[PDB]
Amino acid sequence: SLNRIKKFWKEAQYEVIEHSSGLKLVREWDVLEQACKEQDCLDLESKLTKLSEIQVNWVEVQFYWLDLYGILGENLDIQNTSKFKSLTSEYKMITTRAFQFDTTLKLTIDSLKMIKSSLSTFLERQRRQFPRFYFLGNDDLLKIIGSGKHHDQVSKFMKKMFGSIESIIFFEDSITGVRSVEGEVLNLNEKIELKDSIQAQEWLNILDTEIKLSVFTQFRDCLGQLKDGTDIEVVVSKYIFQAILLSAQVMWTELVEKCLQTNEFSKYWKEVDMKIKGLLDKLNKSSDNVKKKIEALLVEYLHFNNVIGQLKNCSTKEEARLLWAKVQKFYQKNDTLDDLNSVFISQSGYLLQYKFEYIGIPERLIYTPLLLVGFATLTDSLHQKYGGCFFGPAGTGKTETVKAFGQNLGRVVVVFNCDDSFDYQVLSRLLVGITQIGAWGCFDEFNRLDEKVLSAVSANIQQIQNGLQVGKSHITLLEEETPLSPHTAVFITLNPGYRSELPENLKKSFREFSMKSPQSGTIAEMILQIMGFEDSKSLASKIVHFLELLSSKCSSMNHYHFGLRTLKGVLRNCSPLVSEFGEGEKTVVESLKRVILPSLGDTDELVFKDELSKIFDSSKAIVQCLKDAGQRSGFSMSEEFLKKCMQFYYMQKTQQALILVGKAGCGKTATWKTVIDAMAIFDGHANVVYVIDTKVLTKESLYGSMLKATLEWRDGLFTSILRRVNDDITGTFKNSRIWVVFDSDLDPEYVEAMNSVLDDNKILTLPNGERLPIPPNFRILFETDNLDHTTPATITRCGLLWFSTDVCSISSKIDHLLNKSYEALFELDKLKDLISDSFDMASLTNIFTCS
Amino acid sequence: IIPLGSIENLNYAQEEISKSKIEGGWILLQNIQMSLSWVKTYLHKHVEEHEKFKMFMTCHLTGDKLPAPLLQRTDRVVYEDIPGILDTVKDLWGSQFFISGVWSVYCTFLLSWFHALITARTRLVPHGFSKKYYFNDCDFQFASVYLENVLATNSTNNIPWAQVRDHIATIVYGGKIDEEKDLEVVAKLCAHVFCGSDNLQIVPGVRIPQPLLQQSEEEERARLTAILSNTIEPADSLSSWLQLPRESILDYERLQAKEVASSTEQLLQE
Ligand SMILES: Nc1ncnc2c1ncn2[C@@H]1O[C@H](COP(=O)(O)OP(=O)(O)OP(=O)(O)O)[C@@H](O)[C@H]1O
Ligand SMILES: Nc1ncnc2c1ncn2[C@@H]1O[C@H](COP(=O)(O)OP(=O)(O)O)[C@@H](O)[C@H]1O
Repeated sequence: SLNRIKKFWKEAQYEVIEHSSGLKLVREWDVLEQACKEQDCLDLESKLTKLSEIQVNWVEVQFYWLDLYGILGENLDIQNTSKFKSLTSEYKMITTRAFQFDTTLKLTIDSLKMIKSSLSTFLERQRRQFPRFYFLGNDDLLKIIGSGKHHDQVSKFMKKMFGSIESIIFFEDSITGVRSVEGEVLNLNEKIELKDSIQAQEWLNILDTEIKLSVFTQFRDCLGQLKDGTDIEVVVSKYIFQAILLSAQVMWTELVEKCLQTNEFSKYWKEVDMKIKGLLDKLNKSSDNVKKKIEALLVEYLHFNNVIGQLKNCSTKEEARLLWAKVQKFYQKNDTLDDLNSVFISQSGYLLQYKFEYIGIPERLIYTPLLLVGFATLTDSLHQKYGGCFFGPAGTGKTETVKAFGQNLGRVVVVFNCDDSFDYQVLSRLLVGITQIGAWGCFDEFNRLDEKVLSAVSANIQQIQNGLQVGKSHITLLEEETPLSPHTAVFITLNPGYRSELPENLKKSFREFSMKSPQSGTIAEMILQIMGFEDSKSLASKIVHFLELLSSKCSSMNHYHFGLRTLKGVLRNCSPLVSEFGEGEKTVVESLKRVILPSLGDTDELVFKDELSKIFDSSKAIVQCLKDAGQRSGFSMSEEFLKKCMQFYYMQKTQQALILVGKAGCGKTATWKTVIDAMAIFDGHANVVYVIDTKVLTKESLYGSMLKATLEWRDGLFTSILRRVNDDITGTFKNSRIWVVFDSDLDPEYVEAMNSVLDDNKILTLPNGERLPIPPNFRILFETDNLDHTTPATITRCGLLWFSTDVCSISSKIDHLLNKSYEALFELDKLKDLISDSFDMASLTNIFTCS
Repeated sequence: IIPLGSIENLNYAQEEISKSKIEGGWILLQNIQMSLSWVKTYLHKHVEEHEKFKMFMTCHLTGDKLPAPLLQRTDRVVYEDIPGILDTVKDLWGSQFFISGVWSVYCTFLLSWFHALITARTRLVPHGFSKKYYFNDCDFQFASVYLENVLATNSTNNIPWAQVRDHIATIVYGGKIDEEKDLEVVAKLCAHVFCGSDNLQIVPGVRIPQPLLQQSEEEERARLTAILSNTIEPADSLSSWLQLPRESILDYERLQAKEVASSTEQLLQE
C-alpha cells in the first residue's frame, strides 16, 4: 500500500486536452485523492494535503483560465496599471508553472484569489459609478467593458441592462436616440460626442440623464402646445408617447379642476367626445407604431371620458369630491427650478414624485375601478414608506397591475417572475440593484419559493423595509454597506394555500389586499371600443356572459381555461380576421370558433354550439390545396378529419406553439403531416419536418450537460437543431418552414427548460449562458396522449387542440393501407377488384362489432 | 422588553440574555416566532447556571411550528385576555398621547372606538364575521395617519366624512377581507360610527357630543376622558355593543356547548 501510494505521488503528470496552448489538464481525481488519503505518517499526511490543494488548484485554474483565455488575455480595457502588472505577473508565473513548490502553489492560490477579488471589486466600481450595470452577471459585464470601442454589443444587452430599451440608433459614432419595444425612437435633446478614450459610466450617465431631460423638454413643449390649443391628432405623430401622455394627463387634471370649482361638465365632455372620435378616425388609417400610440392614447382618453361621465351624474358637490379624489390625478410644480421633480401624482390626498424613466410603448391595462382601488392602496402604502402586497386566486391581474402602476408613475418595475429555477444569488443581486437605482422590484408568485430561500429573502426584504422606514442612507445588506436612495421600494404578490401567507415579520410591515375578481365587463367593453367595433357594449356583455355560462356548463376538465387571459387572447386575435371579415358579430363568432372550439370534447362541443346559436346570431383555395395534398398522400377526407385539419390550420396561422392530444390511432400525426404538405403546396415555402421523442432522450442528451471536470459543453439534439437552423448556412430556412414535433408525453422536468420557449421571449435558457433567438418561422409542435401530469400554466401560454374521436372510418383505413401496400409492390387490376369486393363493409362492420 | 427581528435585534437579544446569565434579570422575547430559523438554530445551541435568571417566550398558537424538544425543556403557559371593549378602549387611549386642533383628537377617539368594536366583533367567528381575521395596532396607525392627513388639508367645518368612511372600509380595514359580507358589515359599522352627526350613539348607553368652535385640546381631552369614565358595561355587551341579535349570540353559545360536549363524549369512548 505504501509503495503504491509513493509511486502514485511520484507519478505526477498531466494530459494534453486543452485548446491551443492553454493549460495541460489532469483527470481521474477520485483515485488520486483516495491514494493520497510517525515522521513518515505526517509526511504522507502533508502529501495528501498537498494533493487536495493541487485538486483545488486545478479546479480554480480551470474556472479562472476559461474566462481568462476568453477575454482577459485578449483584451485590455477591462483591466484599464496595477491590474496590468498583476495580470501579467500572474500570467507569466502560472504559464511557467504549467510549463514545468508547495509554497509556490499556495502563493498561486493567493494571487488568483487576489485577482478574482480585484476584478470583482472593479465590477463593484462599475456598479457604484453606474448601478444599472448591477443587473448583469460578471462575464456579461466583462464583455460590456471589453466592447468599449466596438460600441455595438450594448444593443443586444440593452433590454437586460435597463428593461425597456431594445436597441440604440447611431450617427457617425455619436448617439442620437434609442429604440423602444415597438420601433418607437427616443430622440435626445442634444447628441453626445463619443470620444475615443471613454469608459462606459460617463457616456451612459449622460445618456440616461439626457433621456430624463429629453422627456422633460418634450413634456414641457407638449404642455405648451396643449395650452396653445393645438389639437391632439397633429401632436400624436410628433413627440414621444411618454411626453404626450404626461401632457394630456396634466391638461385634463387642470381643466377638470377649473371646471370643478363650478358645477358643469357638458362642455368638456363634448370636447373629449369629439377628441376621441377624431383620434379613432386618425387611428383608422395610420401605420403600426402610430396605431399603437393612438391605441394607448385612446385607452387613456377613454379613462378620462369615463371619469368625466361618472363625475357628471353626481347628485351633490361632496359626491363629486369623493369621486374625483379617488381618481389618480396629475399635478405640476411650476415653482421649483429643478428639472427632475416638476411633476408629481396625487391619489386620495397623497404625494408621489415622477421619475423620468422611459417606459417605451407597452400595452396599457384598461382602467377599471378595481385597478383604481389597487393604485389607491399602493399609494397609501407608499406614503408611509411601507410595502404593498397582493394575494388571491391565480390569474386575477396582480403583476400586470404592478406594472401598470410602474408605467403610470414612470419607472420600469423589474419583475422577478420567480420559480424553482432561481437561486439566492440572482435574487440578492437584483434586490440590491433595485435598492440602489430606486426602481421598484416586484415579486411574482412569492409562494413558489423553497423554504430556506423564502425565509432568507424575507429577512432581506424585512431589513430593506426597516431601513426605508427609519430613513437611513446606509443599510447592511449582502455583507456590504449598500447605500439606499430614498425613492426605492419593494412589492410582493402571493397565492396562498396552493403554501403559506406572508411570514409574521413581513406581516408586521406590509398591507394585505385582494383583487380576486377582475371587472371583465369594462375591460371587454373598452377593448371592443378601441378595436373599432360598432357595438362594443353589447358584444362585450354577450361574450362575457357566454364565457361564464360556458365555464359553468362544461365538463370539469383540467385543460380548460376560460378566465381573462383567454378573452384577451381572443380579442388580440380578432383583428387579423377583422381585416378581411369586417367589423361585427360574425368575426368574433369566427374567432371564438377558431380558438375556443378546438379545445373541447364532444358533449362540450355540442353544448358550445348550442350556446353559440343561443346567444350569438350564428377560403376554398386552402381547402382544395389540402384535399389535393391528401389525395396525393393517399388519405381520404372524412368530414371530421377535414374539419379538424381546418381548425389546426387556422390555429397555427396565428399562434406558434400547438399541442395535440388524443388516444392511439386517433390520427394526429396524419393531421399535421397533411397540413404541412398542404402548406408546402400552397404557400410555396419548402417544408422540413423533424421528429423527436422527448422521453427516450434524457435531459443531458436533449439539451446537453456541462462537464463538472472536463469543463466542456456538449450540444443536445434539440440545441444542435437550434444552432443549425439559426446559422442557416444553406439559406433554405429564409424561404422554408421548420417543424419540430414532440411525439411523446409531457414530463414537467422536460418542460421547465422549455418554459423560455413557451413564453413570448422566444429565447433558450441554458446553464451555459449563451442565448439564441427563436424565429417566427420556428414552429414547436407536440404529439401527446393525455394531460394528467401537465401544469395549468403551460396549457394557457400555448394553444391546445383536442381530438375527440377517430378522424376517419374503417374503410378509409383499408383503402389507405391497400394503396400504401400497392405502392410498396392486367393482373393488378383484377386482383385489386377482387380484394375490394372481398372487402364488403356490410359484413365487415358486423364482424367487427361481433369481435 | 426586547423584540426579535433583524440581525441587530438578534444581537441585542444575545447580549441581553448574556447579561442576565451574568448577573440576572427578567427578559421577554416578544414575538419570537417571526425569526423562526434563527430561533431553531440559536435556542437549540443554547439550551439543548447563575442564580435569579428568568426569561420568557412569546409565540402564537396560529403560527409556525415550534421545535418539539424546545417545548419539552421549558414551562409552557397560555393566556386569554378578557374581551373588554371598555378595557381595550382604555388601553388604546392610554397608549397614544394626543396634532391639528381638537377635530384631530376627536377623530382619533372615534377611530379608537371603531377599532375596539371591530376587534370585539373579530372573536365571534360564525356571526360577527366569516373567518378569523387578525387586526392589530399597525392598521390603527395607518388609519390615524390617514385621518390626520385628511384633516390637515381641508380644516374647514364641512368634514368629508363619506370619503374617510369609504377609505377606511375599503382600503384600510377592508384590505384583509376576501369575500363580500365582511366588507358589507365593515361598511355598515363605518356608517354607524363615522357618521359625525349632531350626537353620536355608538351604544345605547353613552353619547359622544361633537366639539364646539372654541375648545382647547387639554380640556377637550379632559372632557373625553370624563365621558370615558362615566360609561358602564352591561351584561349584554357582546350583543348590544356590537349590533348583533340575541339569537345570534344564543347560536354561538349553543355551538360552543355542542362542540365542548361532543369533545367530551369523544373522550369517554376510549
Ligand atoms: N384518412 C385516413 N385514412 C386511413 N388511415 C388514416 C387516415 N388518417 C389517419 N390514418 C391512420 O392514422 C395513423 C396515425 O395516427 P396517429 O396520429 O394516432 O399516430 P401516432 O403518431 O402513432 O399516434 P399516438 O402516438 O397518439 O399513438 C396512420 O398509421 C394511418 O393509418
Ligand atoms: N386592465 C386589466 N385588469 C386586470 N387584468 C388584466 C388587465 N389587462 C390584462 N389583464 C390580465 O391579467 C393577467 C395578469 O395576471 P397575473 O396577476 O400575472 O396572474 P399570476 O399572478 O397568477 O401570474 C394578464 O394575463 C392579463 O391578461
